[PDB]
Amino acid sequence: ETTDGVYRVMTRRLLGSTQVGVGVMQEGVFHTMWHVTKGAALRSGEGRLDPYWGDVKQDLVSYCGPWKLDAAWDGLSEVQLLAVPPGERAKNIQTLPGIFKTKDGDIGAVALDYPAGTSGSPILDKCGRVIGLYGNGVVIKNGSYVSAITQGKR
Amino acid sequence: VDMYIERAGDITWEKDAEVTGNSPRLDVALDESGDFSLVE
Ligand SMILES: N=C(N)N[C@@H]1CCCCNC(=O)[C@H](CCCCN)NC(=O)[C@H](Cc2c[nH]c3ccccc23)NC(=O)Cc2cccc(c2)CNC(=O)[C@@H](CC2CCCCC2)NC1=O
Repeated sequence: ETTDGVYRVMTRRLLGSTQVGVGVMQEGVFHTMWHVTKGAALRSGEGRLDPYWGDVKQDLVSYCGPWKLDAAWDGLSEVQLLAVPPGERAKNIQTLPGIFKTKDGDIGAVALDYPAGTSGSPILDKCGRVIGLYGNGVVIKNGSYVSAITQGKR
Repeated sequence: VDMYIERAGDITWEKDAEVTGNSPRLDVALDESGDFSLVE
């Protein structure tokens, strides 16, 4: 129920299901963006995953334990978005990150546009480590999107 | 509201992948609610 991998985050009512996000299972902890779940409990197979930690400002939340993803973008190399869009197979998209320049340091950022329910898709370095999650970003003048490479503290 | 997860794949790097997108350098601010904004 906690096997490592990338997962879709779904909701079901009285009809079909909707994909609201994506997350990463690593070391028995599920990692996703706060705006995907709002810290609601997650059903996994027969079991239940409970929120352990989160921070609305980082837009992150973990389940079952503390945040485990500590890999950092090197500021130099290309990365891969492992995009898991609603209703589509997981696909790797390679890109050279731009940068969000903030008063509190620079954050790598990827100029890739996907549906809202792709939120929480992991961003990878060349060794396959997750250097952050996709889906909290900005819209620029031409209407395209730039996502921060959002990474938590371990 | 049944919120649940389902596996979508293994987390691996894809050899010979599509390289795309630009690399913008943007001045941004982050508020306490987790929203980025562009600096004018
Ligand atoms: N708008 C474009 N081009 N792309 C977005 C990509 C969304 C990726 C996943 N992340 C989110 O859903 C977060 C949630 C909220 C997190 C909050 N802390 N959200 C966002 O970061 C932004 C934030 C934001 C809104 N305003 C701003 C102004 C300045 C700076 C930042 C922002 N929120 C939006 O982007 C909301 C929005 C605003 C305007 C229009 C649309 C959505 C409608 N677009 C879509 O329906 C899809 C369309 C793509 C589908 C795949 C093919 C390419 C197109 N794209 C999109 O929905």
